[PDB]
Amino acid sequence: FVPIFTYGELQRMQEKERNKGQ
Repeated sequence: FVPIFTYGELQRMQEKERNKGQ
């Protein structure tokens, strides 16, 4: 992965968006 703003943070954001969506 590219650590764009630290990949972990992007993954967290994604995961939270999924948490809201699902």
